[PDB]
Amino acid sequence: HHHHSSGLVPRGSHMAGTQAHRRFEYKYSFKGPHLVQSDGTVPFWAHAGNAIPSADQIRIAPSLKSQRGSVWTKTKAAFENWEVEVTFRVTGRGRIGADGLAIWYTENQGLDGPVFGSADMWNGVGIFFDSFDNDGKKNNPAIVVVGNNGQINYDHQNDGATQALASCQRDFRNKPYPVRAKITYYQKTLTVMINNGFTPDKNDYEFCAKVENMVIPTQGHFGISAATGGLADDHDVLSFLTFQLTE
Ligand SMILES: [Ca+2]
Ligand SMILES: [Ca+2]
Repeated sequence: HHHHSSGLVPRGSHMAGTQAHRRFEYKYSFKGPHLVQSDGTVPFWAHAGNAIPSADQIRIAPSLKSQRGSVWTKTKAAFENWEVEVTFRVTGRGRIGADGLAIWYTENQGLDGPVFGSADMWNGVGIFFDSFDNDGKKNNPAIVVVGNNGQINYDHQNDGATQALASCQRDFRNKPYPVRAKITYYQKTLTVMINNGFTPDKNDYEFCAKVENMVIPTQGHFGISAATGGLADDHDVLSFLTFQLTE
């Protein structure tokens, strides 16, 4: 509650459609155009690995083999209820690609590791956009919600199927328009909605998965990461927009 004050008039203008229940969290957000500052950094966010930010997007992991990249908020958020809207592209030659992209709310920053570019044994929630079918069950690309409390090693080989709280099968690769994921944590419920990028309409969201009465840490960083394997897609994020929800 209470409108954001630590912002310039150009940035106010820049984020106009976002400011105009829902309170825009400027300090936990990024977008183009001019996504990046004259010194190459994304204001309020740190990047690591192979991630390279530019004016229009952050290429988290480019289409080389065995790449890892991530981007994380510099500080933790402390929101009872929240909603992130993440806009991205996963592009590659051919109908099959690897490995995928992850959106995180975790207690620490997962700068580097083996889990879509970020740290294993995390404390909080990952939403995994897993493009490659490691278990051969012919059910990728898939979106899987994986909670963790610092104890679990992510089961890469089964596509996290044995550890997933919820999941849906959606092809988010090679789409005419950017793909969008909206992730909502509200009154103990985690919801994933996907805009699959067939349409110019940015609000054409379809239900994907839900976890009722989920627990997550009271404070955490938001993050996004990706990785490639033998096959390699470009994984690009165009914007990450955070909102704090009340009542
Ligand atoms: Ca996989
Ligand atoms: Ca699979």
